[PDB]
Amino acid sequence: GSELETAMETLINVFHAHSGKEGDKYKLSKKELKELLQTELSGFLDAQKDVDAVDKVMKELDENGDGEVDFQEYVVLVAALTVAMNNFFWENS
Amino acid sequence: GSELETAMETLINVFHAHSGKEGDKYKLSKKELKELLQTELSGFLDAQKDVDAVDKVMKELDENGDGEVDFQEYVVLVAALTVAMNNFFWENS
Repeated sequence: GSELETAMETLINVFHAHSGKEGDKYKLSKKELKELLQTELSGFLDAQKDVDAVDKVMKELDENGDGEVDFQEYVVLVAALTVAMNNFFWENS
Repeated sequence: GSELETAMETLINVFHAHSGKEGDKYKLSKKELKELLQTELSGFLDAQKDVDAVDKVMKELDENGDGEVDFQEYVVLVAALTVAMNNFFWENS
């Protein structure tokens, strides 16, 4: 697998790293996820703390706050935050 | 410099690489995405070419063929395959 595939596995491993914490073969719940998202995206989190996008994503995850959050749901949360800030990196470069 | 941050940025680098190819300052045209997704996730794809999920995952992005597909669209697409493929990792293991 390519770097992305490795990266995605890395995401999976992290996702799994949390699934174990909550107690699922493969799932993430809104409990580890909040901590996980801040934990992993410490850099992104800190950079756009006051940025609306984080709330919107946070809220969007809150919408997806019914119970469990899956890998696809997990990646978009980090991705959205990643792009949100990164988009500023593109625009503000 | 978290793994996720690195991993997500790695996705960005690839996304940026393709966005440069597609031409947008930051978007991905479906021109690249099929080539990119199959190419970059060759191992993931190879692991699950015949898997139905890839068809649907591949196609379901047609809806995101409205104009283009970007990092937010891109990450889910690879992640979707990743979860589909990695599902085998968890279950078959």
